[PDB]
Amino acid sequence: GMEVNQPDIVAQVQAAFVEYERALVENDIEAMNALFWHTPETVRYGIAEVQHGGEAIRAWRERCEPVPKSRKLHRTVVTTFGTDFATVSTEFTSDATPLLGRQMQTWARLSPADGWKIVAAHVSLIAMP
Amino acid sequence: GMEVNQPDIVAQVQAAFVEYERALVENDIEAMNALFWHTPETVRYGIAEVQHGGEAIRAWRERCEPVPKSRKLHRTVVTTFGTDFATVSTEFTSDATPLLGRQMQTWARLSPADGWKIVAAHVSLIAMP
Repeated sequence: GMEVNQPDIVAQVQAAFVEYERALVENDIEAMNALFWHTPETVRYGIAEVQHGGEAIRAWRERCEPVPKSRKLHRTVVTTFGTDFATVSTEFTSDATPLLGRQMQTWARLSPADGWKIVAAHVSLIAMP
Repeated sequence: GMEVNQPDIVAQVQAAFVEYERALVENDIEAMNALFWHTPETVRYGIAEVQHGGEAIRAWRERCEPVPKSRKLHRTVVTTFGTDFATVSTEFTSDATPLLGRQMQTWARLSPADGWKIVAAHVSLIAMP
């Protein structure tokens, strides 16, 4: 069904999410690719770019500038729906910009074997409200 | 059960989504509130603002500037997982700004009686390609 924030499920998603953040910080491309859905339907809206399909996304990871090592997360919200779906929303700052970063990822577990993956993500920077 | 893009489910979410767009364009606040999850867990990252919880989001709708009437969507991707979860990602332009808009919404059907709702949304503007 759709129990909201079942504790086991919140814990799985937190684990997967913080593993993605490690991959991000270390620019561990293989680890990022393992956790991001890789199909033509995948969409990623990034800070300065738009990517439709896993192939575009992967090609972009190979050439893009890495996240700043000073990246710091703020006000992370992990919300899960039943056992297989979730959203993780966080803000972020770093020394590389005065702007406020926002990141929202939709996570799904499309089969037990596949485990948790990001099926869509949107990242933006805005002036500190 | 998370089959991707079951046609009945894609059709349902497209209908709910285009109704939300009508509500946006007409600034029909009641209709928008009907389709947006209203709990403390709800998150919205807007063009110039960050809102945590249904109450902040509703209070913002009452005072914010409405979407430009000339708003036009581009490259809308509706992706459904099983019968109860979806993402809708679109770009948008208008005469009010030279910037390209991106909007990603996570949708869930939390119960049959509740129907489809936006449980998380992220909207941003960036320079055109």
